[PDB]
Amino acid sequence: MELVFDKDGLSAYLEEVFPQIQGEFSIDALAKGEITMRLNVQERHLRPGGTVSGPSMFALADVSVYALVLAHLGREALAVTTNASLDFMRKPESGRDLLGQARLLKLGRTLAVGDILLFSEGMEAPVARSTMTYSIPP
Amino acid sequence: ELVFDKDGLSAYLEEVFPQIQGEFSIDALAKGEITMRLNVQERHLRPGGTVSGPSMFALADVSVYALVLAHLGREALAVTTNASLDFMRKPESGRDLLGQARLLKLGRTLAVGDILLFSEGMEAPVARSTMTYSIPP
Amino acid sequence: NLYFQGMELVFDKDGLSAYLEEVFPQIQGEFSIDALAKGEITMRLNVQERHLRPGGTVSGPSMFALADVSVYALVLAHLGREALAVTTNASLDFMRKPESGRDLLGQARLLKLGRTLAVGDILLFSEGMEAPVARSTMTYSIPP
Amino acid sequence: NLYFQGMELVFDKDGLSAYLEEVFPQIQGEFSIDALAKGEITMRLNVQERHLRPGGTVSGPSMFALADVSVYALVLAHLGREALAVTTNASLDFMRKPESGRDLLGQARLLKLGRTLAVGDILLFSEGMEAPVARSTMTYSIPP
Repeated sequence: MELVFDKDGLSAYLEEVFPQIQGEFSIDALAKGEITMRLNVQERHLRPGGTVSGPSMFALADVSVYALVLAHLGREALAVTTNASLDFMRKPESGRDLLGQARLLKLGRTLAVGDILLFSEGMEAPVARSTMTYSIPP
Repeated sequence: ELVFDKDGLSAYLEEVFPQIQGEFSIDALAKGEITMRLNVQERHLRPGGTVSGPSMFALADVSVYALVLAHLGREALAVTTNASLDFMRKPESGRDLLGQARLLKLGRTLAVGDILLFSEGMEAPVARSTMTYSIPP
Repeated sequence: NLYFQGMELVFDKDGLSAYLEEVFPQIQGEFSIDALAKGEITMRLNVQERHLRPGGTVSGPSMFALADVSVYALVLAHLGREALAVTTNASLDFMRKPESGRDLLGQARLLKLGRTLAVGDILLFSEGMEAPVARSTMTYSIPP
Repeated sequence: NLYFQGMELVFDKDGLSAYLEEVFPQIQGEFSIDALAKGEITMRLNVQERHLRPGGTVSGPSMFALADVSVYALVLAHLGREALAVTTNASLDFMRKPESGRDLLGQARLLKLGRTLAVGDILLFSEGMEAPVARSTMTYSIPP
């Protein structure tokens, strides 16, 4: 499993793939089995003293592992979320970006599985973890 | 025993979630079951669009959270600790999503509920989910 | 009460009981089918076969075992002999301590039976106690 | 070197082994601790103790067994004797078949040790095989 995409290309293709969510998600780092996606909490426009929601944390987890699955499979690969689990461990720090450190554990003929830790930037103890499973059609 | 009624609960959710807005409404509330609707008009999706994974997540979470509040009242500050979602079928574009949630445990410190998500009109569920929340003192 | 595509059984209860003891000789004595319907199965774990000390209760691995055998059996009830469902995911929530000295019942339902993936869920009960001790979701890969 | 609040161990490796064999007499011969650190444990499942048939591999409930005793052992390593961690949720993803005739290793890490809840995750390998056979998350309730 070597990448068929670089950080810049994949960021471009993601904006093409899902243009609805423009300026919410950005790649900090990309590597053969690892990605760090960033959720820009300025885009959320929460009231002061507010924190990223459960759904936005889901979104971050889902986009990170999906980006990584695409990273290897390419533009053709039509991968689909089949399962998602999320454990919510610590309240995120208000006003801080959320970072998703995602690794790919399986990329098989029919099924990919990645997991992910989520951090409020600056805080080293993770706010959440998640596993995401996808199916890969023909 | 429930401490909220459908409108009491619907009201308290608008209060607590003004972000929710016109997104979620309660079709039915009973002692251990709730049917919550995700009003897909409020999504303002492209034609041929379907409720996203995060939105299904949100429906599952609010449904079980509502049912927890339905029994515990304002007092309980219940917090989501675990969520899982299985995505089984593609929702039918243009329909509301319905969430049939049942509370399986309402403990001193932990609540568990699961949920079947349906595209309105389609009988086979599109997703299912379990949600666990911890209850402070 | 629930609809899914692929509801038809190709086994009856006794033919399924027989096929499970064939494919799994270890299950004979521990797991038996109480009921089988198009959407649903009730499987029994015979608590005596576990030879637990008095006051002792069924383990998490054993509950896992019950939850997984139940949904697997329902998938096979629909797909037949030449179908090789492989477990890909399992989740389990433990809600109450099983009642010591009683069989454990798993009431599974099949929520999906697709081309490549089968999904089902299950509530575990100490027989005769109405509050479920546990709940689970099992998912299986169906290959060619 | 992942960070979490409450990293200090109150047991050392041999000490924790003693305590686990004491509190789980059935575990003796099956599970052993290869390594303990503040944030991680390696537990071994002794494949010989399963007396598996030819070319047969470790069952899912045994893999659940390893994942639960690994994370539970690591939580005990921090909270000590007087603490009663009680499993509340478990998830497992099965990714590859184990290698037949090799022990199974669970490399667990602790992600949270709170007032009421503890969370850890684990990767399962056939020993000497780089690709992990299974991943799991375990959550435990801590009473007062």
